[PDB]
Amino acid sequence: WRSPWAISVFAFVTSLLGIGLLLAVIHSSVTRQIDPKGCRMSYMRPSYAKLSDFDTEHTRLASKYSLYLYREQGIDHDVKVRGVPVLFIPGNAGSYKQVRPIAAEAANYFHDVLQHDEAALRAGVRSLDFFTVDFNEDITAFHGQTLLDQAEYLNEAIRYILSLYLDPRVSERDPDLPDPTSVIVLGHSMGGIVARTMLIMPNYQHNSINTIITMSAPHARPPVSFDGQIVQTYKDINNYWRHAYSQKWANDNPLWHVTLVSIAGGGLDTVVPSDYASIESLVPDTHGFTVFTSTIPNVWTSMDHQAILWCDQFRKVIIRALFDIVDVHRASQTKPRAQRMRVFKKWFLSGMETVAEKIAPTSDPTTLLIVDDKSDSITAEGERLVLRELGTQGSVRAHLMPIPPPGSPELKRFTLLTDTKLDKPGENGKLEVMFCSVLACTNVAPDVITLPASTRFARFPFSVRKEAEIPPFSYLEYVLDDISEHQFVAVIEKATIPTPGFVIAEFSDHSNSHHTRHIGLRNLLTFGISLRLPSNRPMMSEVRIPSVKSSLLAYNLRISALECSGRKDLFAPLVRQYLAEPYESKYFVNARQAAVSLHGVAPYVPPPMSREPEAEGLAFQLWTDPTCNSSIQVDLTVDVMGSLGKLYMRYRTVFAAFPLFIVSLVLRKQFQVYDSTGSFITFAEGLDLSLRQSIPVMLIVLAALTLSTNFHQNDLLIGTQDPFFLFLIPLIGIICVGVCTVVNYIALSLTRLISVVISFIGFLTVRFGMITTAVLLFLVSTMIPYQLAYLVACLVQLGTLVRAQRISSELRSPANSNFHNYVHSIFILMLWILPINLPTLVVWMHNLSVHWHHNVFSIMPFILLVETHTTGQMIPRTCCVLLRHITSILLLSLALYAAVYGVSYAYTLHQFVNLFAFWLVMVHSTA
Ligand SMILES: CCCCCCCC/C=C/CCCCCCCC(=O)O[C@H](COC(=O)CCCCCCCCCCCCCCC)COP(=O)(O)OC[C@H](N)C(=O)O
Ligand SMILES: CCCCCCCC/C=C\CCCCCCCC(=O)O[C@H](COC(=O)CCCCCCCCCCCCCCC)COP(=O)(O)OC[C@H](N)C(=O)O
Ligand SMILES: CC(C)CCC[C@@H](C)[C@H]1CC[C@H]2[C@@H]3CC=C4C[C@@H](OC(=O)CCC(=O)O)CC[C@]4(C)[C@H]3CC[C@]12C
Ligand SMILES: CC(C)CCC[C@@H](C)[C@H]1CC[C@H]2[C@@H]3CC=C4C[C@@H](OC(=O)CCC(=O)O)CC[C@]4(C)[C@H]3CC[C@]12C
Ligand SMILES: CC(C)CCC[C@@H](C)[C@H]1CC[C@H]2[C@@H]3CC=C4C[C@@H](OC(=O)CCC(=O)O)CC[C@]4(C)[C@H]3CC[C@]12C
Repeated sequence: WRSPWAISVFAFVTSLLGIGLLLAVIHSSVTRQIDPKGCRMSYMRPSYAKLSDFDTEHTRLASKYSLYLYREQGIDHDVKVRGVPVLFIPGNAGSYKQVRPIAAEAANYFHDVLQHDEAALRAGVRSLDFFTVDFNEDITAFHGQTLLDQAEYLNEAIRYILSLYLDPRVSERDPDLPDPTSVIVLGHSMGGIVARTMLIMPNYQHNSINTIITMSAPHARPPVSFDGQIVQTYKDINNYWRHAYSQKWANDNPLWHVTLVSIAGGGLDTVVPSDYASIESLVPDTHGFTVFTSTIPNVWTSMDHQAILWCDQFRKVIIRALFDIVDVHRASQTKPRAQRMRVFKKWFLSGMETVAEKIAPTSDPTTLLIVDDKSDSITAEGERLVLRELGTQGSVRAHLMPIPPPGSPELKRFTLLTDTKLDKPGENGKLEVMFCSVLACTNVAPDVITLPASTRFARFPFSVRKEAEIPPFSYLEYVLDDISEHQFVAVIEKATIPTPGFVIAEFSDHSNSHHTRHIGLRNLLTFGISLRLPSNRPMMSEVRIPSVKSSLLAYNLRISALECSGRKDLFAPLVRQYLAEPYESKYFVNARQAAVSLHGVAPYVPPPMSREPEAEGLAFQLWTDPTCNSSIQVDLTVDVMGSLGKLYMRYRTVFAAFPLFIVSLVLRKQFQVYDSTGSFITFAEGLDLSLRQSIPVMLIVLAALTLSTNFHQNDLLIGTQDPFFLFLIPLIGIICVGVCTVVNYIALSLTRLISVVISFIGFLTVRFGMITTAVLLFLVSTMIPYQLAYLVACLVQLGTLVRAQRISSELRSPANSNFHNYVHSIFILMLWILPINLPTLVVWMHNLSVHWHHNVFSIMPFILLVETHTTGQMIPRTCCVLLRHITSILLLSLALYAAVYGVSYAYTLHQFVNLFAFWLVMVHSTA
């Protein structure tokens, strides 16, 4: 007799190391390598007007959903549309009220700044009208039908909206303005998936949507694979986007005038891996980009799932970008696609990305410099301009630096960096940088890169108190080949009183300023990297480590002091960590120590298609005072504990199905021991025996399968075919031996607790004092979602397990120990399909509040086995070798299938365990 409670020293240590690593991964993911939170709360006056003219006549889903139009209180006094239509699709468990901050800032900007502008009104800027959908806090990620129903409802609403702009009592707008044929769709979370689904739906108007701006939307892969329909919808929307853009002829492309910008909140986003927000595999760079929120200028901060919609810093950047893509003189109320893309690139991207277009070199001359005929400001070639303060000469004066000749073999770059705002043409301010050919001068202001302000008192690139926001530094950068036509670069001081300021401008050879360190990941993970930048270094220097591409490894960056002899630094050192492929850039103001966590190659997303030739891996860009005549040292080491929590977000769904592979192997061992020796061993005796051979060999075979134009290559197993991460198979295997052991002990404790309560109550009433199985089966077969029928079965198998345990304690017979063991093993298998089947219960219950074959074949095999155990029968021991073989093969196939296809096709695991349960029913029927 072995108590069901006993554990072997080998299986306890293996189980505790697994529970110990799951507590380390979770802790190091909540505490280590965490980004700073610079999000500032947004304050607004909210009002929503229900558009109830839309009804069951326009869609049968109108009884279920509603459409509301945001009206900011004090700026909006009628439910009348005067501007361009914008729809916010809320995400999973999201409200229509989450549109509160974005709509409010758009209302307050037109009221305070734009209505007064006559050029902006003339060119076609009108207010934006923000419509929002109440999806009754539906959970789209777990029910595929709900996502499709929402897309159909919104395609109708886009038709009903555009119809309110043709109506005089609900429209108040000018009459030369074409009637709107497009709505701008902003989707948070799964609302960016509902937005793309609409374009593939049968009820979609041809040119209804042109611009989709999604916040934290998982475009690459489904967050959860519990629902099959979600897995197929993604395969249809993802395929539609990739086949459309594959088309050579733009006429064939149905998505030519469409633009998708996928914004992501980065690390602080725990609900959706920001790696799944990447559109690189679906949209060409011409038609969209994925930008993290750390690269966005005027934000420079990672945001949590909800913070993306409620930040004050982010609410300002999206409303400014939208009011620069809108034209009421065009049917679709938007600028053409290539213009829409440049506006999104200037407002959301840094400017140092290589997709940006500098327009000022070839821009027409804007100024007439005649005060440079006198030869007083021209300076020596190779002479770097440094203006420690401005206007010490008491007059508007100039400092003119010659553009070197095009004969340069190396690449050479002009870089200017001034804290002071450069002036735009037609304005007067302290500084004006212009490329002047001899006389004709083009202001370079349109091309200014705003960098966070690194000053000795700065800790963060973002400030959560608006009063303390250090005005951003201006930066200019230009490859010489582009600026060669112009002869000089003139920094004109227009200041006339001594004033705080700094302009350091210099032309640097690319070699001297650019460094690449080629060290293997294995060498960098053992020795780190140290790089001394020489004292005679260009103001901007750029180290690139091509090896660091993974999102699973985190490093620490320690930059040396840069103490200056004599005078102090004009600015503190600024580091920009960045990746080319997913537009994730990070800025460390006044760098000393920095945590390098990057969103690079990611476990299960489509393969990165950039195949960039030289720009790959991680690069840090360092800006320091170049007049300090002192060297700086750069150190990059690996963070072992912080890198382990990087695993928690990427594999926070492999515990739905990988813990099933362990159960199948243990059950297989139990069944083969039973058939050979006639004793059905306990789940803990099955783990010790299985952990000695079958769990190790099957973990070695899954590693072998990994090492053995298709965008679904990374969907199986651990998601990566890189030989470096094969260690993830044992970490995912040993965390499961621990979770699959605890669950065994929890089930045993639950059985014991229920037994003692039934005893206590029997004591309570004793001293002081078949039909149900048939009814439940009838109810379970008839009229309920099969997922609830599975949950009641699991409750009837707990009843059999309690009635088996009590008989086993009272008799202590060999065969009564056989049944308690077998029922526990079957109940333990069933408890592991609940993770995949429990979510459809939540949707059914909450959608029934609003009054809203497969249903039989899927639960009957399990309804029969739970009933053939309420009769006390033990599986007949198992033509004999062939029968025991089928049992084994069927339980080994389940283990292998649950490891390979359980992250992407987890829903199928319910229908594989059904097959096994039917096999058990047939084996029961044999004897
Ligand atoms: C032995 C087998 C297992 C036992 C039975 C099964 C128990 C659990 C099974 C799993 C399936 C059901 C639960 C699914 C999780 C739902 C997550 C969720 O809805 O929540 C997000 C976000 O919440 C999270 O990130 C979850 C973190 C805690 C997870 C705890 C899970 C429990 C696991 C431990 C179980 C231990 C069991 C051992 C034995 C008992 C909120 O979306 P939100 O940000 O609001 O809206 C988006 C946004 N505003 C927008 O607008 O779009
Ligand atoms: C194999 C390698 C990869 C797999 C291993 C790990 C994958 C995960 C596997 C399974 C999922 C585990 C279920 C949920 C865990 C994660 C919860 C979590 O991280 O969600 C926090 C909340 O975290 C907590 O508050 C801790 C509680 C977690 C569970 C602790 C017990 C675990 C029980 C396990 C059983 C042990 C029993 C053994 C007995 C000895 C929400 O994001 P939060 O940080 O609060 O946001 C703050 C904000 N955004 C911010 O900016 O900082
Ligand atoms: C249910 C929750 C608390 C999950 C955590 C489970 C384990 C981490 C702990 C709690 C239950 C414990 C077990 C409960 C009962 C037993 C059997 C007990 O001895 C027996 O009754 C069997 C006879 C024998 O040991 O030879 C020895 C300790 C042990 C293995 C305990 C070892 C430590 C265990 C596995
Ligand atoms: C501990 C043992 C018994 C098993 C572990 C349970 C897992 C099945 C749970 C634990 C953590 C859960 C995850 C925690 C949070 C999320 C985010 C959330 O993602 C969504 O699909 C909705 C978010 C959105 O897209 O808006 C809900 C599913 C998911 C992946 C959960 C799926 C189910 C998981 C993997
Ligand atoms: C919410 C989670 C933690 C589940 C725990 C609650 C249920 C699973 C409980 C509620 C009622 C219980 C049932 C109430 C009565 C019985 C009869 C009992 O057997 C008898 O009829 C008496 C004979 C005997 O106990 O020896 C076996 C357990 C069972 C099915 C119980 C199994 C556990 C049940 C379903």
